Amino acid sequence: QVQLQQPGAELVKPGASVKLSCKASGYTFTSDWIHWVKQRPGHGLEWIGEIIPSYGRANYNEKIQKKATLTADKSSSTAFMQLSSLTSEDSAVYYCARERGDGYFAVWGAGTTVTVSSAKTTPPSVYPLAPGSAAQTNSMVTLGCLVKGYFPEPVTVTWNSGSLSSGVHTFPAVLQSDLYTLSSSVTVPSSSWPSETVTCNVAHPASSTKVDKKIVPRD
Amino acid sequence: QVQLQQPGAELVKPGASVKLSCKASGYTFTSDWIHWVKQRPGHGLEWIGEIIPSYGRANYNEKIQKKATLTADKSSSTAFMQLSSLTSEDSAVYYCARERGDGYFAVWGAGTTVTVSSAKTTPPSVYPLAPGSAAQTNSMVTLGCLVKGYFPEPVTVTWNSGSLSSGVHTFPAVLQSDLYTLSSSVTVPSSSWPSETVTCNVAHPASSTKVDKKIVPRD
Amino acid sequence: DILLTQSPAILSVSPGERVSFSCRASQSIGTDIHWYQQRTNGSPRLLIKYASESISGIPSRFSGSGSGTDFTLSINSVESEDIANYYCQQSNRWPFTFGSGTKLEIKRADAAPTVSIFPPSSEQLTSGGASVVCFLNNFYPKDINVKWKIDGSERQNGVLNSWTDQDSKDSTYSMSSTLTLTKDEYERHNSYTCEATHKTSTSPIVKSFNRN
Amino acid sequence: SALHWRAAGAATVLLVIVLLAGSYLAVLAERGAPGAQLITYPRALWWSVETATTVAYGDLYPVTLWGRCVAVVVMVAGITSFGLVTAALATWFVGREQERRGH
Ligand SMILES: CCCCCCCCCO
Ligand code: NA
Repeated sequence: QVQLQQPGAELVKPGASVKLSCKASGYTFTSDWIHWVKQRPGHGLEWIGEIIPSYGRANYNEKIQKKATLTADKSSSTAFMQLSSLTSEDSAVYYCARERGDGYFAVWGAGTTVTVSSAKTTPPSVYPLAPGSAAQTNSMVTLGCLVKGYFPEPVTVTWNSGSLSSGVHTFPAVLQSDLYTLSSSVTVPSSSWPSETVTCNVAHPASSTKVDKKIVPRD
Repeated sequence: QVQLQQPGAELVKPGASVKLSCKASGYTFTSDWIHWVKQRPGHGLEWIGEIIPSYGRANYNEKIQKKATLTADKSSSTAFMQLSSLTSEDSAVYYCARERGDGYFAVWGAGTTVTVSSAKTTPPSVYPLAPGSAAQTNSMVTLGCLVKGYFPEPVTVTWNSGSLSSGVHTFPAVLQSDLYTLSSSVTVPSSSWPSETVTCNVAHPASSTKVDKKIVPRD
Repeated sequence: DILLTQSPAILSVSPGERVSFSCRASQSIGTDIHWYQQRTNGSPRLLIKYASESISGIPSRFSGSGSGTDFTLSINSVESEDIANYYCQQSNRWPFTFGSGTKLEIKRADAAPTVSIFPPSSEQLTSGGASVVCFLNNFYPKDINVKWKIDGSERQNGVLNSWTDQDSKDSTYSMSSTLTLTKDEYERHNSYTCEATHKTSTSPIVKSFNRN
Repeated sequence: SALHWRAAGAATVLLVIVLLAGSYLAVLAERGAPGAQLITYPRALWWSVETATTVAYGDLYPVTLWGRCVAVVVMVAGITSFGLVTAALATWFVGREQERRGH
């Protein structure tokens, strides 16, 4: 089972604060330490701090401006990081990781994308991308879905609820007018579509939405 | 007596494996370690690993791809190195060496030339090299033998079963059409030949052959 | 605080070759170095602990060596799934620190792009907008150019492009080009064309569709 | 089950407990002090054994106040436990020699 569970995203207004959570499963030991790591887009891993939940003591990276405060609830095996009075310099993916007191991060959470902005949360519109009637095909056909006008990052795009993974690219989002847009592409044997169905699943965690779109031919 | 005995050569097809041996004599101690060292033609000495025969534990160079497995038979004082799934990058002389647990390699074996190739083992043809009838001589005469068309390396060339060592050069082999060729040259006082006999001895270990050729004048 | 220098920051290798990432510590730290792999949009994954110790579930192509200040992560026979950023991390002194990471790149055979053009959706048109989408998929090298034409004349406004990182499944790259217009502007034209110029061919690869 | 052997057994048990708690608490005291090395539990346990036996190789040691206080508890626990074992041996030898002299 997934050992460390974090929310996908948090939108924070400049100056406001947010409490990130990390719920742990699996083996739990009194020697366990929970660490937090910051990763700015296109940058490296930056250690933020650690907490020993069985004792509640926390230590922090001294080299950076202290924006975090670490706590833990032993009754729900959940560690929290309060990030306080954020600027855009605080927009990043924040990972939690578990260390068994022997120095290495055996397991990591999936990370919470924190966006610091005054703009408004917007769920995506999801449109199909099927070939026009004059396109010719070979052994394969390429289909897609267009995920347009959402904020903030991220979206997770899967194909056929995750069962279709070979032949998938999802392009980085582009940002315009405080809205993101991307597309995802999937390639299947041309003989198999539309006889075997093909659906894209678009999860937007900041809006808590998950929408499906079947790709049907223009017929 | 020779303290560490290794076969002269081993031919291995690409992908196959080979077990090298190192039979030890002389003083034997429970603190003895047997080491293996790889030397590619024209390159330095590379430590492969070690084994303590009295306990059977082996340690390996962590920096290189692990291709060796070390064992030892205490009943026959012999250490073995299994080299597995070889490429041409594994062609080299492999030495064994004995260390008395005090850090230095007091004695080394003669080394096994391992050649990784699909070509066929071929024993050499050995031809005499005596001067033509119009060559003039001074205080010395130069004779030779031509060792042609063998595979793989090495050959060992001696003169008069090793008794003739002053005045000998053996040239590096040249490789053409999957066959090696070299010559060996010997110089003796001109007054002494042919009255005192001169014979070259050519050992090819990969073929387990050893042939003699007397150098007689063209008379 | 211990500085971990990872250099070079990018390593390019051909498929099936052995590759070695370097990690150098500003002071001697025994074997207290651990190595992690992070693929695009993924979480870091522990690969090697205490400089050389295997992790269960990690392919045996991964190994580590070194001690003191100099450490090496090695992959025997790189394949496409190894495309990722690689980080070292020390646990010898407080606080734990990370190196700045090395990206692995694979030099594969050249591949022409597979081009697909997509008209706007009925659903998008009912909303007053129209995006025409062009995929240039699974090409190599990464350098490529896209050119839009509407009714045979070049178009530059309203085009947004996006490139993927190198693909962890076949070492290729891919790119999307999206031309967005009002449905008004979209319906006042007929022929839409996406054209891809890539090193694999002197002639562009062209894909068009007519709104008719 | 004489007193000195019982106290030796108790001392051994308590010393093991002190080594375990000292390890855990040294890591807790030392993390957060830049440059500290006594910060993972396996080597902290090795350090606690070093400290209790006084065989202090110098590969590990606390740099903080509370880590050093922990160290002092480990030192005193080890030194007194080993002294108590010596005292128990002395008592056993003394009793056996009194019997041997027929006193
Ligand atoms: C004598 C035992 C003291 C326990 C040390 C706890 C660490 C407190 C760190 O502020
Ligand atoms: Na002492």
